[PDB]
Amino acid sequence: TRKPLRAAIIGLGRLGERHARHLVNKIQGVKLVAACALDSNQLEWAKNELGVETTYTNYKDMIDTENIDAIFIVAPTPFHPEMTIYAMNAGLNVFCEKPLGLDFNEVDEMAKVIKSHPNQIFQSGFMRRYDDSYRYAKKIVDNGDIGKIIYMRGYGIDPISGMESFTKFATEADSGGIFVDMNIHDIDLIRWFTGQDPVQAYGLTSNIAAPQLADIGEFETGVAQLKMSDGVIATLIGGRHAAHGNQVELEVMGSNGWVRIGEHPDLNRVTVFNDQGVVRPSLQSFGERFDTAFTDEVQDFVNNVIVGKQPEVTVDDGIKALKIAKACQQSANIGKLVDIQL
Amino acid sequence: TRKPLRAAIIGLGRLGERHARHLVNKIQGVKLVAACALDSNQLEWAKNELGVETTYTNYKDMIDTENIDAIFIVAPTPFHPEMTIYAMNAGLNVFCEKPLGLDFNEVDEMAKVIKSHPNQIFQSGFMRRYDDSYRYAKKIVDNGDIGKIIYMRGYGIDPISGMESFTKFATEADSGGIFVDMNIHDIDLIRWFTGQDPVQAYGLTSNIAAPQLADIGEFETGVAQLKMSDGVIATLIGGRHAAHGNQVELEVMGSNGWVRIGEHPDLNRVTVFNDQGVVRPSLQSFGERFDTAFTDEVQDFVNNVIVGKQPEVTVDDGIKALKIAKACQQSANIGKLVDIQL
Amino acid sequence: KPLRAAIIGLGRLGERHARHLVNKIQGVKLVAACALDSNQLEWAKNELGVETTYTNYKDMIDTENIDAIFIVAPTPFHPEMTIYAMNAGLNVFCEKPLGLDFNEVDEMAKVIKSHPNQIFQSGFMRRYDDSYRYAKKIVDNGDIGKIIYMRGYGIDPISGMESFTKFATEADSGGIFVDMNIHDIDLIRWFTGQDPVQAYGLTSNIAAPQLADIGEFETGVAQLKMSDGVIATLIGGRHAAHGNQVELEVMGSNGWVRIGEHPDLNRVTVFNDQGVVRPSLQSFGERFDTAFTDEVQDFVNNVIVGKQPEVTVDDGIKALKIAKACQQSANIGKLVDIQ
Amino acid sequence: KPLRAAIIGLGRLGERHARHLVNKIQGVKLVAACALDSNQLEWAKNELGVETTYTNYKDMIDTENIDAIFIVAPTPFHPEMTIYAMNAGLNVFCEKPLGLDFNEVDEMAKVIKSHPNQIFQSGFMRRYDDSYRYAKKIVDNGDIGKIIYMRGYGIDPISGMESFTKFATEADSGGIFVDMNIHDIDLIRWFTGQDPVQAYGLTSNIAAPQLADIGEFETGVAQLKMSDGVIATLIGGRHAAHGNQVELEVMGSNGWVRIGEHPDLNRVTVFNDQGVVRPSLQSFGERFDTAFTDEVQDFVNNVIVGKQPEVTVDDGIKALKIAKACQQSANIGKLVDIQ
Ligand SMILES: NC(=O)c1ccc[n+]([C@@H]2O[C@H](COP(=O)([O-])OP(=O)(O)OC[C@H]3O[C@@H](n4cnc5c(N)ncnc54)[C@H](O)[C@@H]3O)[C@@H](O)[C@H]2O)c1
Ligand SMILES: NC(=O)c1ccc[n+]([C@@H]2O[C@H](COP(=O)([O-])OP(=O)(O)OC[C@H]3O[C@@H](n4cnc5c(N)ncnc54)[C@H](O)[C@@H]3O)[C@@H](O)[C@H]2O)c1
Ligand SMILES: NC(=O)c1ccc[n+]([C@@H]2O[C@H](COP(=O)([O-])OP(=O)(O)OC[C@H]3O[C@@H](n4cnc5c(N)ncnc54)[C@H](O)[C@@H]3O)[C@@H](O)[C@H]2O)c1
Ligand SMILES: NC(=O)c1ccc[n+]([C@@H]2O[C@H](COP(=O)([O-])OP(=O)(O)OC[C@H]3O[C@@H](n4cnc5c(N)ncnc54)[C@H](O)[C@@H]3O)[C@@H](O)[C@H]2O)c1
Ligand SMILES: [Cl-]
Repeated sequence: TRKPLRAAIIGLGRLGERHARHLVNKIQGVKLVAACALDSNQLEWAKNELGVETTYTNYKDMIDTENIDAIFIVAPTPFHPEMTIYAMNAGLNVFCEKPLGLDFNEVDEMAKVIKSHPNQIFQSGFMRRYDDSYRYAKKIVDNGDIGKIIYMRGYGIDPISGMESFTKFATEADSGGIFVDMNIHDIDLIRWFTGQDPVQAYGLTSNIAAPQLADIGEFETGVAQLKMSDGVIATLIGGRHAAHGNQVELEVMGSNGWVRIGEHPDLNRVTVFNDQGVVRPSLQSFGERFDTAFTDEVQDFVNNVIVGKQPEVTVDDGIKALKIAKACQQSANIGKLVDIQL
Repeated sequence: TRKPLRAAIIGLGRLGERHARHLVNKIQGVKLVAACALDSNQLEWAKNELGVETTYTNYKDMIDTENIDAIFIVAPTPFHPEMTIYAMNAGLNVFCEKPLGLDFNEVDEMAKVIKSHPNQIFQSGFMRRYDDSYRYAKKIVDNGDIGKIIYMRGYGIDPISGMESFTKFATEADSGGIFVDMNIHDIDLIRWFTGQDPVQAYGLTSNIAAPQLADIGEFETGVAQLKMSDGVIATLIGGRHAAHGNQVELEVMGSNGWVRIGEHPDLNRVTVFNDQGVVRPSLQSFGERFDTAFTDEVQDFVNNVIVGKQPEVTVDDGIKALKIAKACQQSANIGKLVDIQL
Repeated sequence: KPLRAAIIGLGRLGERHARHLVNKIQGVKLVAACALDSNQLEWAKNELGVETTYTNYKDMIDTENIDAIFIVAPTPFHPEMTIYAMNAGLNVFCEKPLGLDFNEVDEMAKVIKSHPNQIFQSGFMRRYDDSYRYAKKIVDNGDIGKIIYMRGYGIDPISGMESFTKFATEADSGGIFVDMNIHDIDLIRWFTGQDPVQAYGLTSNIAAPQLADIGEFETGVAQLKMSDGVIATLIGGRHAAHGNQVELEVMGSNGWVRIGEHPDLNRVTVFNDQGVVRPSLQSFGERFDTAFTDEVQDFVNNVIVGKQPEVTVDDGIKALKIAKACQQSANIGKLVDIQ
Repeated sequence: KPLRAAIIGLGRLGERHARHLVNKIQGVKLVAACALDSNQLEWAKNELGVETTYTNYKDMIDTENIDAIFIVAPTPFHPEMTIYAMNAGLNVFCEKPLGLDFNEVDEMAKVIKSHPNQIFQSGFMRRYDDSYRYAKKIVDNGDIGKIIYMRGYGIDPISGMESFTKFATEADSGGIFVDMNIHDIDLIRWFTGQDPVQAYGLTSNIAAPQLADIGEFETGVAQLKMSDGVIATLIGGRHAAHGNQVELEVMGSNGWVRIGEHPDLNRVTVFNDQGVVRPSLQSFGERFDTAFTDEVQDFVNNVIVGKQPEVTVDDGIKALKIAKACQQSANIGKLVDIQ
């Protein structure tokens, strides 16, 4: 029927490889013709196992050489602004993973380049908005079935088994810290659910569970309490040392009923009875938890390019969530309350 | 204020010791004066730990020597009829544990002796009727909150840790088989909930989990299906080899809703997170599960003796439950459907 | 080179299968569609881009250039459609059950057996379900010891009653055991590696007394004796208030597993005046959607690679004979010995 | 030989303590009762068999032959009722909290210390609860590793709003943190062995704007920095739809425990048009009935043997200070340092 979109991908790591698989196997109206990474094994895997034509170690070279309509940026956070700016100037439609970046000026310039190319689609990586459970809860809230929102609590905690791959991820490039890396999703959800902005942050951090993270300037746990512009209160917890699995939980406490999303991170529909009692095995990664969400958001992006429609989640939503996460980290660093400026 | 009832107990085993503890510590308007057991150490325990005045190895000696208003028979099932008859004839009020007996001839004579002493209270031991949860579900059903009952499922499975204490219990005396020992409780519950009687039984037995039980003529598992007098269908499962704990479960499946009682045998209100996932520790015995019900039923008996009122659960209820149980056992042994007449 | 495929039937499950074929399945193109409904065919042509539509399935097989056919028409037509396609060289995916008439199913199996270069696959999708596979891996590893007892539930929500009544008046459903429990029967055989030797069936119409007029039963409860000493219970029903209950309990000598104990819709827990609430799934389609996609993908891959599926025609016959033995037991009011 | 006992207060909790004293507690006789309500006093004399009833507690103490007294009167009377009883050479069980005014509690604590032959026990019943003790056992054994974070919830159902509104118009509750989270603070102090050094509190009246008219807050949320690096959250509330939520999460370095994640009424699972439902507890009393019994039994035992309870007066004072810091933090819109 219609000519499929020609696409390229930067990054083939923890999330990169999942996006690449979906891009080849699951996404309609797209052909992944080029891949870029600094790891030679990942590039060989992209070529031989996935059937991607051309591989690159230089992303600028790829954009300069390849005939592509859209690009997927799944490289580390510090590279996001420069990679996006380069692709936007080349005339490309951009899907960039969260966060937008780390430096405020680098993000602002990125935002300026995006706004100057309105004919090109820019989409961020807040996948939890596409997840069926979060949507279902949002629909309940929008219906008035829990009254007015009083309080929201967000958990985002990786399991102990993920300490090796996170360390590599954080050693090789700045992640922005626990609040920026873990809590940013929850920050967007709170903004989405309430329609309000945080005006004050109290952040506390911890290395009790993993003291060796101090060596690389990381905190194992980040706990933040937020005050919103409308009176709603919030707690955010990011962590890396859960024993059961990947905990991703959102609690929305209303004036007339509550909802809890992902109270237990159940793997499947199987209840196990053993010498421990009654067990529910848990999901061990964010990727297995949000696999469908990752697929649906990317399909949405491809559809956005074809139709010529910008995503509901704006650049400003990415900036605001980043500034808030930074504020929580600032609060912990300085040991003071931080009034959020947006 | 008023003279307490003077009571005695026969048997201080798995259930006897719990009854004796409640009788000294929890039950009001009663004083445990004497105890009878064949175990010397159990009798010493009654004197030294509980403060019981006198001890006996012969129950007839105790009944003919002690000044008592009431007796508690927690001796093995075969001794129930002869102990009840002797105690009834001595003017005593009798609380006898379930079941009434094993031989239909012995139980008939026992029932006749109880009928001939209408001024003396007799009470069986179907404690589940006193349990808070079963009562709650019975109220739900009676209010019509599940519509009309169509199906019921009763599970009564001991944990693997109880295998040693059961073998002791079943080698020293005839327990009456798995359907009589385990499933009798659910039979009573089904009769209670429906107001109907079973007309047909299909029973099947298993020694897969423990083949050594055949050496004492016992079956590890007994599964029975029942046709009720007004349409209802029921399944009963008695077992002795669960890994998680003591499973005691009742499902009432209606035309406009269901209820499940004790779907999981949760020990307490603690949820555990470990390398297994999300865990709920389980109850390990019938005595821990039904501790309150055991207390409440004995208190009801004591009140019944004082006020001069026969309990709701009649002798007829015990006979029928025993008959239906033995019909399930017969069905399994003869490999045929058994039509029940009550 | 993608497979050229046709579909017969665009109903409750037919529309779902056709969607997957177009949107999710790799190595295939849905070239043609056949149904008796004009609206369903227009939906297939407009919304799914199906090139050609037919009311006559035989005319479709004889006109279209196709490699595979998906049979999602009513059960009675399964044998003759499978037979016609097999004799025309096609690869066949046929939905459960194989059929109702034992002779037609034997004739059906004969046509399958005489075309060994052609793939035939049935629709036991629960074997592809992530949860069932997980439990099957647990049992195989010896994590629950030996199986002693299994319990299978298949109960539809009240909302489906008015839908089912209209269908069961005009057509033969095969009965409550055949319709609601055949999946559970296959699962028991799969998990145990053994066959039922005896069956006790009971039926009920307490929840829907109006079904007695159309020779149907609202509830069927069956107790089964396995060849190795394992005991099973099957329940089929049509009057659950909470939603679609599909449950398997596998009781072992050293551990139990339960599959779909509660038919949880998603990961949202609700707190309201009723207490603490988990919303439930309302149809088999929503529950086993991924399974429906995976089995169909498996079939496509089987045709391409030229490999017959694990589940045989014999598996489909046996599960049907077992289900019918349960219905017979209830109807004659007697124990039925199975072989 | 039983201890002769009296009770002051027969309201929401007093009525419960009185019943346990008569029906369940061993080694104690409830001889006298004092309240400002005729109906309550008459209920004590008729349904419980209490000999003498009073409307003045001073008259009761000065007349009755008693060894112990239970103070379940309103909080403003706690300091003066304890001092009056301690001076009378009496063993005192006093409900939470010790008081609302720091000067009155300071004087109260000084009197308690000067009578060391008399037992003083407070009302932190959660330390007697089976579930909290089981979780405390896990934490102590090192079965969750090192504590990193803890979260305490105490939320009353909407049904309880009416009785609270009329009460808080009449008397000072001490604020949402003092009234709803004091148990949780003690629990955190008990589980960690550490003390908070800093508090950030925020309040809300979104659910009940009418409470701002009487200087009350419907919801309070606090974050606490503990002295050795542990982080904690406290939430008190009065507008839950499902029932009484009382929950404690202990997040560790190698495992977590959650106590009372759902406030389950019993062991019954309900299946209806809304899905799978667990009915919830509606009050703190029904949730902690056994805890109330066991602590009062422990007090009686303490008086018999002559052993002071593990929970000290400094525990009740510290917990109160911490809760007040949370309230103050919200009221002034600033962080509060705690010493
Ligand atoms: N949405 C989510 O829940 C989610 C989850 C995980 C990661 N992410 C984001 O996705 C991005 C990638 O995360 P990850 O975990 O896959 O990282 P990773 O460490 O696993 O992999 C990084 C990849 O980027 C490539 N790369 C690094 N520098 C490059 C360079 N300058 N030029 C070209 N390629 C380069 C590497 O070869 C590697 O394949 C991060 O920005 C992260 O914030 C989002
Ligand atoms: N209500 C229930 O849920 C329930 C549960 C378990 C047992 N029971 C019933 O309780 C009875 C005993 O149960 P148990 O598990 O404690 O058995 P047990 O073997 O543990 O204890 C039996 C006790 O009776 C004493 N005894 C045996 N023969 C005696 C004799 N002839 N004269 C005097 N004393 C004698 C023994 O010394 C022993 O202490 C059984 O009849 C059983 O059916 C009921
Ligand atoms: N795997 C499962 O759990 C499962 C679930 C539901 C149904 N099924 C099976 O799928 C089949 C269809 O089920 P359904 O619920 O979709 O039925 P349905 O009534 O909803 O749909 C039947 C479809 O077949 C078409 N059709 C009927 N007769 C035809 C004919 N002679 N020629 C061509 N087309 C014809 C109709 O137009 C209709 O579109 C049944 O055989 C059933 O056994 C399996
Ligand atoms: N342990 C807990 O979790 C918990 C829970 C609720 C209440 N409490 C505490 O218990 C105390 C009472 O609580 P409540 O809810 O039962 O109060 P309430 O209002 O329901 O009852 C007060 C009772 O005290 C009596 N009373 C009032 N003034 C008196 C006076 N000056 N002299 C003699 N009697 C007097 C009244 O007659 C009434 O019976 C409070 O101080 C409260 O802080 C503790
Ligand atoms: Cl938004």
